[PDB]
Amino acid sequence: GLMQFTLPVRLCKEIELFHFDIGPFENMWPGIFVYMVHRSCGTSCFELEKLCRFIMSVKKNYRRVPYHNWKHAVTVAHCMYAILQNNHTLFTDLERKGLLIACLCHDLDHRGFSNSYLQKFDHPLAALYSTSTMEQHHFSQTVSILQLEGHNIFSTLSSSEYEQVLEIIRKAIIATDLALYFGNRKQLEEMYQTGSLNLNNQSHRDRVIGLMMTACDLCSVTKLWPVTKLTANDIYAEFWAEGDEMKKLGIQPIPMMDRDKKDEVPQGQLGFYNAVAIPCYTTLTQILPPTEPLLKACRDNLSQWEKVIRGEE
Ligand SMILES: CN(C)C(=O)c1cnn(C)c1C(=O)Nc1ccn2cc(-c3cccc(F)c3)nc2n1
Ligand SMILES: [Mg+2]
Ligand SMILES: [Zn+2]
Repeated sequence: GLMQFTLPVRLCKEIELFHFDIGPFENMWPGIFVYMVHRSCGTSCFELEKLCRFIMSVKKNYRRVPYHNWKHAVTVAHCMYAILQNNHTLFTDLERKGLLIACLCHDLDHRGFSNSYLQKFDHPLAALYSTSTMEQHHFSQTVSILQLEGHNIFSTLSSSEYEQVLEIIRKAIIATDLALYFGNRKQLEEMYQTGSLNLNNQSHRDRVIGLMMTACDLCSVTKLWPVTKLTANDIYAEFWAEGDEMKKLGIQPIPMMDRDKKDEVPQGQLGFYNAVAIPCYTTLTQILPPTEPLLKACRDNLSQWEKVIRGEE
């Protein structure tokens, strides 16, 4: 009740900024998350003991992979916290409850492999879930952990509020399938440009929450350049391991997954910023103007990748 989390001064100030890095002290990440829920949602949103038990079982269900790990979960949750805190009045009580949880859970039990690799390998998950294979798994793992004894952080919601928050979580997690982002952003672009975008329309809110999820999930590209550049190393460590696994199935991998083509990374990121990242943060800033610092940081990083290509670093 009277028990607040507090962070050291530098973290207390910098955690409010979009470009905050959660740091290398793994043991501080649970407290950072609880801090964010308490300011985002309230000290009454969750029972502390259940929330702490939930966080620790979520952590145990992330694997020791280079990029899709517990540090990514907490990093994606912080980007959502910064969006929510910069857009105080736009979101419901249930949305603030659901979205930080959705971000912490969004890659539960990730193995470091794409949906395509699972399908090419003929993994059992690819027979259970024919599209958004890993994302349906992540939602399945979230419900599993919510059903463990002492882990129902939503216990005080009515039946219909509980059903609504699990549906916010399910859609938010499915929306992190990047295959779905291209069409979602295009529809949001048309709706904003023709002035049909309506935040009282639930299917429009679902789209805007979806785009928030892509924006949070890709948030490596919105950090300060030394963070962006070092995170890219972990991202490619996974891509290249998947490429090795493609070659063991007798399949030439795409260039981004082939370690033999490491020298073209700079030109690859450049393509990714122009095709995905810039469009994403551009359309998010049109809908939610106070997210502009994500777009500005993305543009700063694109210019750094252009500098790498020119041999200026
Ligand atoms: C930074 N960030 C978030 C990510 O990179 C990120 C996070 N998840 N996903 C899925 C991505 C993603 O799609 N990134 C990409 C996309 C296309 N690419 C093409 C190349 C490439 C091409 C030729 C040679 C070469 F070496 C690399 N590199 C790429 N990286
Ligand atoms: Mg994912
Ligand atoms: Zn993710």
